Amino acid sequence: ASIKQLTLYTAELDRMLAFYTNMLGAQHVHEQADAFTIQLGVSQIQFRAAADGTKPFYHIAINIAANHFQEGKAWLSGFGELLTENDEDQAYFPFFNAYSCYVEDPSGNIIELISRQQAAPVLDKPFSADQLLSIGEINITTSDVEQAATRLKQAELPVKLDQIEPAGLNFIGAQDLFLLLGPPGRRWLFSERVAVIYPLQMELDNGVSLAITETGELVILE
Ligand SMILES: [Mn+2]
Repeated sequence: ASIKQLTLYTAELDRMLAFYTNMLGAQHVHEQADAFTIQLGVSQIQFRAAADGTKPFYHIAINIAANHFQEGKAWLSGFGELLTENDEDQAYFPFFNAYSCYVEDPSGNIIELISRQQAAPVLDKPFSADQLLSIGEINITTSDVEQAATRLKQAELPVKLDQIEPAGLNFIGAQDLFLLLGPPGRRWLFSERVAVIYPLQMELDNGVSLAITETGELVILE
């Protein structure tokens, strides 16, 4: 499956709108009162105003073509200093056979471009914002990992309950989309920030809709 719509919160609505408009172009953004949406290929993200006293952020990876990694990395570096880990400004993940690069947006969201070497198409054309393919990862940071995994299995997602680690990160998915299911607490790779529970809502290709409440419970909406 793929993510049709992801709803996230932000305490920096105005700066976020300016950042994404400059990055993707007005044609890929739609401003509303107290919220705006951005189009990322077949996926859309709607950023809504956060509650005062909160500064939500998330880890979002965006799929790009198998052959577009260096162009993607160059393009991303135009919007912010590339984040680094172990002093390197990119990573290779053998589990996903993918190359990744990162930048922070105005809210501190960890924005990753992930180029899956065998699980993404080869696009014989120049890379551009119009070549972002879909959302490839989103963190599902929950107060109950076991309960959450059990419910995602119903949402029809591939889940091997016997391998679910309640105190760690769990890669739930296949092909080009993986939900990063885990508890709050640990520092995210490439970031100074640690995983913390913030609300979000997600609508999948299969008509399944879910939400993470402000206390971290994963709930199937439809
Ligand atoms: Mn990632």
